[PDB]
Amino acid sequence: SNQAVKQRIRAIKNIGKITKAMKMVAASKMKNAQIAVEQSRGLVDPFVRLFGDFPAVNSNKSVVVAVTSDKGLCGGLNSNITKYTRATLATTESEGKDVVVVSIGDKGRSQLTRIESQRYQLAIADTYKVRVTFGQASLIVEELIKHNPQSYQILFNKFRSAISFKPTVATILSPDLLEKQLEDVTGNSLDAYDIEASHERSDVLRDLTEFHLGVTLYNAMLENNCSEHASRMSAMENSTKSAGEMLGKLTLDYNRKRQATITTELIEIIAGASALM
Amino acid sequence: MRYTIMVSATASDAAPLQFLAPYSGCAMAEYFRDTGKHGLIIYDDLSKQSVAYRQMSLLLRRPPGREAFPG
Repeated sequence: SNQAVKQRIRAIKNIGKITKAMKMVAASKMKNAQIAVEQSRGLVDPFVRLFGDFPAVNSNKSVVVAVTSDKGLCGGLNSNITKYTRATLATTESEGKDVVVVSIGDKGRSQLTRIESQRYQLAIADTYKVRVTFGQASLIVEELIKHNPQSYQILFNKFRSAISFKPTVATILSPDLLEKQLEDVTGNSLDAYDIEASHERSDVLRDLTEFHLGVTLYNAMLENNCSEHASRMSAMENSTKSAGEMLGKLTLDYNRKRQATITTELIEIIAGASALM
Repeated sequence: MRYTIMVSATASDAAPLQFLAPYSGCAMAEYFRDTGKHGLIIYDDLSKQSVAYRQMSLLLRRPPGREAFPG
C-alpha cells in the first residue's frame, strides 16, 4: 500500500502541470482575443444610438440566444448565462408569447434543455474552432431570420477585464414589427433622419436590423469567447492550487508511510535476530 | 514563583530523569489536591517524556511497537 500512495503523487503532479499549462494556454488566448474584442466593440455603438435599447418589449414572437462555449473547463460561465437566460425569459413574458430558444456553443444545448426543451429549436456549435468572423455571424443571423420574431435577445458574457464578466442582454427589434412602433411618441424619433436609401424607410430598416442582428451577434460570440478564456484562466488557477494542496497532503502522508515502513522492516529484522540470540 | 514549583529535567539530563520528572512534579502538586487546595500542573512536552521512556525501554531490549514505542 506504499505504491498506491506513490502513484497518486504521480497523478496529482501531472494534473497540477496540465492545469497550469491550460492556465497559460487560456492566458495567451485571452490576450490575442482582446485585440479582436476591442475592435469589434465600435460597430455595436451606432445601432444602439440609432435604434436605442429596449429589453422589455411586449413582443409576440421572440428568439432568445444564449451563446455559450464549446469546451467546458470554463468554470460555471455556461451555467451563469443559462441561469441568466430564464431570469430574462421569465421576465419579458407578460402576455404568453412564442419564444424560440437558441444556443451558440456546444455547452448550451446540454443546459438549456434542462430548463426549456419545448422552446429550444436551434443549436449552433463548432463556432470558435478556427475563429469567429462576421460572415459566420451573418449566416447564424440569417438562420435566425428564417423564423421571424418581433424581437431578438442575445445573452452573452461581456468581457470587461480578466476578472469581471458582467453578462449582457442585447435586444434587436424587428424592423417595423415593433421597431418604429416604439419610437413614434408625439411624432417619431426616427423621423429626424433623412433616409438616403434606394427603397422605402420600412425597407431600409429591414436591411438595417439584420445588420444590427449580425453585428451584435458577432460581438456577442467574440465577447463571450474572450470571457471564456478569462474564466478558464481563473478556473485553471483554482485547480492548480487544489492540485498543490492535495499534493501537499499526499507528501505528508507519504513521508509518514515512508518513516513507518522503515520502522516496520527494522522491527521485523531485530525480532528475527533476537529469536536467534 | 510564590505559587509555582518548577520541576526541570532538561535535554542534557538522563532519560530516566526526564521520564521520572512528570511523576515527581505530579507528586508535588498532589500535595495541594490532597489537602483541599487546588493545583495546576503543566507537563511541557509529554511527547518528550515518551521519547525518554522509549529510550529506556529499547535499552532494556523490550520489544518495540508502533513508531518503536513500547506497549
